[PDB]
Amino acid sequence: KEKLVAIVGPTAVGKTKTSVMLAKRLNGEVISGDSMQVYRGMDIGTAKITAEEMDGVPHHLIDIKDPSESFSVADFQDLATPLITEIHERGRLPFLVGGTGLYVNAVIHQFNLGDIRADEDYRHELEAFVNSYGVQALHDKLSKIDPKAAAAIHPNNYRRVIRALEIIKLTGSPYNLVMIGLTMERDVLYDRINRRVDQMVEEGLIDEAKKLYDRGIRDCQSVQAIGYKEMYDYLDGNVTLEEAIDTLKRNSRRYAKRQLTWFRNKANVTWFDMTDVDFDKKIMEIHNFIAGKLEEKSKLEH
Amino acid sequence: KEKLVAIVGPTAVGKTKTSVMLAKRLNGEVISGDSMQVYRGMDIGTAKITAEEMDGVPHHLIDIKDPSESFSVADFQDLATPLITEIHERGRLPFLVGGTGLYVNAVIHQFNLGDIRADEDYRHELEAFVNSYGVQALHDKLSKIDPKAAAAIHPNNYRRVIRALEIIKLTGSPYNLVMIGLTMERDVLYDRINRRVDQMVEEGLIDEAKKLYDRGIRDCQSVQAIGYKEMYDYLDGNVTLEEAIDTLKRNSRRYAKRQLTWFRNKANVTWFDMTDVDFDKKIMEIHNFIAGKLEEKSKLEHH
Repeated sequence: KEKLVAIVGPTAVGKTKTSVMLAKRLNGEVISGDSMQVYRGMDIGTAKITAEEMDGVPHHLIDIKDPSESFSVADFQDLATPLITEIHERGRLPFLVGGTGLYVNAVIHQFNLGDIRADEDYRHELEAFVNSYGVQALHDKLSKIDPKAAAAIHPNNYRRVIRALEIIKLTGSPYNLVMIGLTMERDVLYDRINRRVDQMVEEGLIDEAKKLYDRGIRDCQSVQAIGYKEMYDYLDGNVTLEEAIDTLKRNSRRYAKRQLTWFRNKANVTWFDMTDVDFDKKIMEIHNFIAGKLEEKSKLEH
Repeated sequence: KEKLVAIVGPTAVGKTKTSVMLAKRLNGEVISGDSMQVYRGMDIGTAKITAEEMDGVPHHLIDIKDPSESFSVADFQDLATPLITEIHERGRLPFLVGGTGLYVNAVIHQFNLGDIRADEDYRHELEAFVNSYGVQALHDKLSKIDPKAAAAIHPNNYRRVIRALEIIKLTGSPYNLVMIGLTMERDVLYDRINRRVDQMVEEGLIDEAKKLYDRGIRDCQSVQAIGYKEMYDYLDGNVTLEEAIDTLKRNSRRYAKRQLTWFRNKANVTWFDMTDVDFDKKIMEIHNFIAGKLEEKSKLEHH
């Protein structure tokens, strides 16, 4: 069993710092689970971790996609899974940090994510069927398990029937995981979120959004993110600059509240309240818990 | 457009002879449309055409697949379509003879025959949706498109809800062709079909089945054919020999009646009655009609 630590939680709770400090005394590398951190050229609107924040700790899945490309949960899982092994090959401890429920669960649970495709074998026996019988017999076979659907297509249209049948056919954690969550009192988290927005505006979020806008990026996953869409409406002349800023802040607060509720609903997640800035004591408490659970799970497995 | 002559009709109506005679005075080649003719070693049970019956006319798609292999309509189409072009490259007229409606229609219509897969983008769209909005919102989405399935899945099971929405989203002639059909009076056709069966028994059908049976062939396309399956029940000891022969004859007649119904239902099929009539006179009538229609369609196309 491969050991994996996951750090989840809303935005602005100190998920980056606690992760770099834990990876330092635990000899680990970080796998980014934030789907927005993958787009290069977009550093401000996405609050991208700086090389100075990594402080030696190697991070992966950052700046690997162009703002015009998409990055689905399947893409994430295909890259992340191999990484966990490659990091272990180095003798380091893999750290999965941040991300939405979809991307995180896809890795910790190793879901299928395979495409929904028909089985060519079944199509063959369906063709052999109409070959031996007729287009009426096949159609009846459809009415014997779905009269409504069959009463919708023409019994002579054996082409659709075979499809309706092939579709009607489709119808009917492995890792040594340790997952912790970082919370914080409501009012405090929101103030840091609003100030986060002012910072982006101060650093030049508007320019960053105009660059993308000018290059013709529109209706893409990158630009639809809850930190670029507000600036786009402004550039479109649909809202005032102050309205967009107020909307961005609100959307970020709504988003953080939604991310907490989600992970708070996840079982097997040990929460830590970061309301107090006493890092030295908390990080030491978190490392002890993580280091311990990994070891007792390893022993139990052995 | 590329020219293509199709000769369709049930079994025992003289589809072979009339086709080789037509191809002689029309400088053509024959493409076998009978899926069973592809399996080598199965000559009797499939009433395979002999080199002598071909009488010089070249035939394709005969004896190209081992009885253990499968041969779908798609396989046939990928082999016939290119062949029609290769026959035209030689300056000959391609003839699609016999076969079941499935194989002939797929060729004369160039059906896509493409697989069915769920667009990876729509799935991406749903995941983004479930993350941008409640998990029950994604549930309400499906509930408005199919409340029955919705009420059948807990809203917290977004994975199963995404699956339902993807499945739902799934369900949301180039040739200058002349098609002729050969028919015959009911009673006459049936008797010729029964005698065809006895002929097979006389030539060695049973032995032919025993060889495929003995080599271990079972539950394959080849052996599931309406002329080898009856013998297999006998060989399995589920039915008496006389019962198999009687059942084979019946299934053979039932299958002819179905083949006729299918083609009779195809528009643009000019029929000809072969009921114990004068051959020399019929073939001459059929050639005139075929040769003429091909030319008037060609002229019309020149416009």
